[PDB]
Amino acid sequence: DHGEPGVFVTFEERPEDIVNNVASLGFELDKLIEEEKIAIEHIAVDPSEVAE
Amino acid sequence: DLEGLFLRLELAIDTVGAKRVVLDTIESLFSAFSNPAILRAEIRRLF
Repeated sequence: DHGEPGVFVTFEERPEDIVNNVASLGFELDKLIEEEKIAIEHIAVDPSEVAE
Repeated sequence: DLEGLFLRLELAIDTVGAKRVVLDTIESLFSAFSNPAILRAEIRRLF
């Protein structure tokens, strides 16, 4: 509505999980992230077989 | 501490072609050696 782009920073859940969560609310977050009006970013300490 | 549980669980899952799983009293298995992050990471990997 107000033309202010934004970014999402998730620290415990998948970007896919966030989009799926807001799906039922009629929010086309998938469309926004693929149209580059919004962004998602997941950040976690250790991936695997390495110290946190 | 991780691979063994994963292996036994996968063996049983493939046995019964599991489409449903129950984990009861998994609290106890959260007993490493006074290391907090190791158990959290193991939980996340299992899920």
